[PDB]
Amino acid sequence: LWARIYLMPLLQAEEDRQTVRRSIAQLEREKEIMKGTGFDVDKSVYNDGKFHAPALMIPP
Amino acid sequence: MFIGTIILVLSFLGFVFNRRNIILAFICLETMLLGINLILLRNSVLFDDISGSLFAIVIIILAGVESAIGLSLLVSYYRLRGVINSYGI
Amino acid sequence: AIPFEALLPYGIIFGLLTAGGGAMQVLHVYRNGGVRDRFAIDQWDSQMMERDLRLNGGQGRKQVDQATAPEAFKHNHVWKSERPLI
Amino acid sequence: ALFTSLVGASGLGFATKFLSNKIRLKPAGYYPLGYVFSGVAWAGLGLVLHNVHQHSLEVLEKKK
Amino acid sequence: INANPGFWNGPFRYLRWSAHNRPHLFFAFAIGIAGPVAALTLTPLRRKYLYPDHSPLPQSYPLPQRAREQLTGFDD
Amino acid sequence: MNTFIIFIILIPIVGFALLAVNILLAVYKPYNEKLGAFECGLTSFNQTRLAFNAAFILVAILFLPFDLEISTLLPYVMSIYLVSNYGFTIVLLFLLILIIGFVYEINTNALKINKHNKPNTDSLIYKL
Amino acid sequence: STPLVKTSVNYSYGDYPLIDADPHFKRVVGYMRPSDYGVIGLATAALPAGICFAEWLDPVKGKFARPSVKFLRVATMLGFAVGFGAAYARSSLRFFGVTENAREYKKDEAQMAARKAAGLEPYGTSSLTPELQEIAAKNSAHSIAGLFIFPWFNFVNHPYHGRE
Amino acid sequence: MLILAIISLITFVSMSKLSDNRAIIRLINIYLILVLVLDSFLYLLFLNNQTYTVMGELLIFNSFTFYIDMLIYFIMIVISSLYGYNLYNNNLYKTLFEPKKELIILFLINILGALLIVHSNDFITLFVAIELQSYSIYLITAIYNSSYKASKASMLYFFMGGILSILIAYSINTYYSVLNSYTLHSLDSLIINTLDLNLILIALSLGLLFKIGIAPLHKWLISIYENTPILITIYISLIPKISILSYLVLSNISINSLVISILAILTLLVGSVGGLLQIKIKRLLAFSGLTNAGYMMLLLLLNNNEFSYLYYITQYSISHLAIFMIIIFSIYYINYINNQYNPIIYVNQLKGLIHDNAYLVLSMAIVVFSFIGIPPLLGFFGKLNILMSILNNGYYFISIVLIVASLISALYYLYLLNVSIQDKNNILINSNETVSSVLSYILSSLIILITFGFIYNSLIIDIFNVYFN
Amino acid sequence: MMYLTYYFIEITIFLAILCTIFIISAKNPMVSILYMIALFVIAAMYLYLIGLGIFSLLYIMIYIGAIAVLFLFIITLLDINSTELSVKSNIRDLPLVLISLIVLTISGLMIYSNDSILINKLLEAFGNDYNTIITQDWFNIENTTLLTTIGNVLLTNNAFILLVLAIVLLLGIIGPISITMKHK
Amino acid sequence: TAAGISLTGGRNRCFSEWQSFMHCTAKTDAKSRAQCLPNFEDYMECLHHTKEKARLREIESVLKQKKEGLEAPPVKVIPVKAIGLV
Ligand SMILES: CCCCC/C=C/C/C=C\CCCCCCCC(=O)O[C@H](COC(=O)CCCCCCCCCCCCCCC)COP(=O)([O-])OCC[N+](C)(C)C
Repeated sequence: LWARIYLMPLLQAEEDRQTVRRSIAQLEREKEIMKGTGFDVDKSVYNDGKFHAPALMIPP
Repeated sequence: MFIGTIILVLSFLGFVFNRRNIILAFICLETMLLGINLILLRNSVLFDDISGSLFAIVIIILAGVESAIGLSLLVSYYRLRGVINSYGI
Repeated sequence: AIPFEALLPYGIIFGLLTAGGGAMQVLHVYRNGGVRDRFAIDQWDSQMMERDLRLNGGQGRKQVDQATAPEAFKHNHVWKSERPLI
Repeated sequence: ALFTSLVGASGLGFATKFLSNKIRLKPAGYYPLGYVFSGVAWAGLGLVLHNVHQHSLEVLEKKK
Repeated sequence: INANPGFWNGPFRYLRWSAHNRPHLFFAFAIGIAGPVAALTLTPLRRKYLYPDHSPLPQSYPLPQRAREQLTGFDD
Repeated sequence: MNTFIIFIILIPIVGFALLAVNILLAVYKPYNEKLGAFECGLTSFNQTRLAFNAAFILVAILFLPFDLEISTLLPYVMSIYLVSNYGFTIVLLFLLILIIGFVYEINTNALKINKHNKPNTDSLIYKL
Repeated sequence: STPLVKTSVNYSYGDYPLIDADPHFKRVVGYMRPSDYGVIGLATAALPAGICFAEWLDPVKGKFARPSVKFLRVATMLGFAVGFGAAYARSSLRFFGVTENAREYKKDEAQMAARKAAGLEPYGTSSLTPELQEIAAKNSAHSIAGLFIFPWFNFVNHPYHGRE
Repeated sequence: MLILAIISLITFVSMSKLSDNRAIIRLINIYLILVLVLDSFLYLLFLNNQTYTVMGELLIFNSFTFYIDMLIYFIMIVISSLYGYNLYNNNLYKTLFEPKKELIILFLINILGALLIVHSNDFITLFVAIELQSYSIYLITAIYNSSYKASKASMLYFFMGGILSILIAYSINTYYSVLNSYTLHSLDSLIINTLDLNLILIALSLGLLFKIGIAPLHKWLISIYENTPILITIYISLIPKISILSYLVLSNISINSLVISILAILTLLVGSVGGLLQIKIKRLLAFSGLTNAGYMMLLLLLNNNEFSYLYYITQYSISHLAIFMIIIFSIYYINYINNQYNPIIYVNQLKGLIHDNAYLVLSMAIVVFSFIGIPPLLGFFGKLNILMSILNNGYYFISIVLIVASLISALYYLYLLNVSIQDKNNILINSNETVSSVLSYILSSLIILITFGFIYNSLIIDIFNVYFN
Repeated sequence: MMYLTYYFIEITIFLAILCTIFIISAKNPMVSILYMIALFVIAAMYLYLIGLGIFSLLYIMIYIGAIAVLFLFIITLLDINSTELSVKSNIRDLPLVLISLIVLTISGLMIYSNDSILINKLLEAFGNDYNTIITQDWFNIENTTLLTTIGNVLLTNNAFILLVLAIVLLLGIIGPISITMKHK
Repeated sequence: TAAGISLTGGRNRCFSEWQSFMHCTAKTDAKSRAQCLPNFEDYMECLHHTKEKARLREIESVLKQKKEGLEAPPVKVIPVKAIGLV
């Protein structure tokens, strides 16, 4: 258990880096699909200001 | 939640419009409980919440005890009559 | 005396189970690329093995102990797309 | 008054004993010790009620 | 011949009768009650003389109960 | 497609193959006397369902509560360290409650089939 | 012995100061007054006395007969149980400050001061983790309210006693 | 205390012979009385309406629940007296009223289920308690298994109660699927405004309410009441009704519900009118129970219902016990015993009861006029409190329907007294055997409560103001 | 693969519909019990598919291994009469069956929504046209599965529920004995 | 109570929104309680993703109504065997 505790921060840092990268990427993709239309792609569906990685993608 | 809902509705209709035998009524009860548990467990997975699964476990234990008591009641009813009519109740 | 004809079927059973198990061990090791099997692996181990696949080029359970990751490790991250549980 | 409450509750007990004698098709004074026992028991209940009510009034007054 | 002498008439004679004539029940009961009684009466003795209880294992990341220090190193 | 799923599919296939071989290779010549139920070489009359003893019912009915009792201990043995001393006390209380029911079953002689006919023990008395 | 959750401090359950919001079983018994033991004895006597008096009023078999010793013994055991329950509840209510508790308040002050002099935790050391201590406290706190239904006691040394 | 009694009773009864039954019941009777008088002081905990969550928020204890628990204890004491004490010592009464070996255990387990329903703070607690009470009640209905009617009734109970238990479970799981919660405590005014829970909460309410037999699902329970042994009927038509209604009163999940309003109206109409052509005593009393259930159903439409509900349920329980006891007492004076489970069946068998036992008929008159609502009997004050509550909240049409139902049900209440005060040709001269002292005293105490309880009305309100405000 | 393996859930649903119909239409009630066993295997399949294989095994252990066994035991010992499904007996139900089917199914799909408008309430039911994104983190260092967590909450947070369940099982013993055994 | 406990004994998927809403309800009173409407909204959003599904419906409707090409770093689906290949 202590071995896993000492590894937790680096693994979570790598995963957080990926979470940021892919969330910003999806925002850019969606705003490019919605260019030319009257819809805000940056507006969160939540009311708090906090970062919210997407759930729920369009099936690929 | 589709499979649980369909199972529950069809089991209820089978119980209500049963005009054939009493065992069908027992079975429809058991399967209505199964459908309810299925709906609950899917919601438990989608919330990642142990409360639904805890309730489902309790439902299983209570269905066992209810089955035992219902069949004891049926046997006590049989003891005086020696047969179950297709209206046996 | 010890009746050996009465032991012959027990010997057949013992030999069959022994040889089948030895063959199974060899097949498992060969499937693993030269190491013993992993057993009783939890969610942590599962994620670690997926990360290993990302680092070693998809070579199963191959290990690399170099301090710095290759470039492709930045862009071969996988998320899973799960169908709606209806 | 506490004394009046005890008399009234004991009278309730006396009425209970009388009605139980009558329902058993017995004379009013059939087992007269039962009147004493019934009166004492119902007086005890009346006393408990009186004390609880007095405490309730005390509490209502102390929040002022 | 042999018959139940009644527990409440005499405790030790009834216990002897049970051990002789109902061993399955008698020793099932003895084994069953041995446990909790031993727990209550023996675990403190084990703690005092044999060894104390072990230190708890971590269950999650142990978060410091403090403010963030300013630190230095491995910077961009 | 791991070995588990392949093995589980394979077993019924082999059963069905043996059945098919038997159907394909054995002769099949039913006739009335062969089709009779075998009861020691004779024939018996069709009868109303036998009257059965209550212990027969009771074993099967009481299986379910005892089975549920036993199976309810699975969460405990899978969580024993996590709940250690508090849960140990709780599981002891749960077991003791179920043992009271076992005691009831044992003392009522609920699964004993009593031989209805017993030797007569009355004295022989003569009015002289 | 550090609490994981915030508790109320010196909350008023009644007209008297709070001593202990979830007193330990050992303390509830140890703080019992002679009047509580009189209650235990009264119930122990009352149940078999009640069974005999009921026999006298309306005999089970027409002719009066003293109840056998098996029923007197069971009545004595159950009467002790009711008496102990009532005595436990009376002592507990003194710990909540619902009834008069001056003697108990003084005795608790002295006991806590002595333990502090000795360096011990005021409510003892537990063999449970703090999370299990919290769950135990939330199972036992105010459980005496359910005395009609079920018995539940505080057997855990936890820190959640509602004091400063 | 209750759990302890159940454990001890299972052991003791297991080691006891069938002839000890009544003795055992007597023991438990006195035990319950002791718990009522030595543990009563715990009421102090609830001074100023202090509420306690208990058992990791699974249970809720307040003054309302404490009172309901005391009432259920009192009812259990009264009903267990009817099994522990012989009315008469002759052979016929031994045959009529003999307690089964396991009946007392089933009663105590059912009481546990009821008390757990009352105190339920979480839906898992509610469902476990509901199934405990339901299973116990099926077994209580079946335990007289020499009777054809009782065994058939037990089967009908099992199946209808199972369907309604399924409805309750489905309601709870839909609530969970919407809120990820199992407690009503998570409901706030903001949540109620934001979400539509009405369909879920009314489904739960209906699942609970059909289990005590409101209209239009009344006939099955009335059949069960008719076809059980009379000493079983006294228990099974009261305890579930109290437990379920008390839970719904304390939960307040149907305030100003249109559906509950319509079903309450239908229940009052069906209960009053459908009692009119009844000729069997137990069917008449079952329709009376239906009408009084409708009265109490009205209180599920408003907040601050506690005083009127507690008053009504208390006086109704007292009157229900009294009328069943009077019917039991009248068995000795009838010409024709219909069978060993229901010795008296038809109202007409009470004809001329006044010439055999005048004071029994006086007791009947008091109880009947209390059911009708004549002051200053307790029934009048129960109905008055209910009217105050509903008119304070604007339920005008329902108040008129309540008045009409009261008038209509008075006819079948007066039927009993009417036949009971007519003339009969062969009247009683003397009899050597007296009815039991214990049961006669209990019946008389109930009559005296119904008659003179109003004297304590203002004192009761004063205490209520400090324990429920 | 993909085509079959994507619609495994839908296949379980279709099989469940068929199995329920077969339960109700069976000539022999023993055959009805067997179709009930089939429905329970299908339910175990669904539970495995949504990630709850432990509940699959528990359902197989308890509902087939115990409850269905008791069902068969009882129908074997007891004399049951049954009539067959027929137009003369059952076509009279078809109108009510159809109305009840539509009303109950629609309402059972609508009870889940939070939209004010009824048509939107029903429409949300068929509104999962999207995939859930499964993501990783590293905060769980223990090997805690569903069974372990159930044990943890049932024995500590909800211990009272376990003890009450013990009473319910006590009832499941005492009651059957009370009404199936004749004392003395 | 088991509220807030996930399938693995930690915090469930929507615990954070629920805890912030509970902080809100604890600080306000019945008259002020409506001030907590956004928090509760967020909680329900996490539970059911209704607004997210609506927004995806809008984006997908506009996507399927376009013949012009898309020039942005895309998403690529791979077999589980091809995790880490190349
Ligand atoms: C020495 C121990 C004896 C105690 C045993 C009690 C057993 C209860 C058994 C049956 C219930 C009968 C009615 C209970 C009386 C309510 C008391 C109360 O005032 O009710 C209030 C709440 O008012 C309500 O909601 C409305 C109640 C509606 C009552 C309707 C009937 C009125 C007619 C009764 C006339 C009184 C007869 C007196 C005879 C002299 C709760 O009071 P509380 O919770 O603070 O407890 C009291 C303190 N106690 C525990 C020591 C007793």
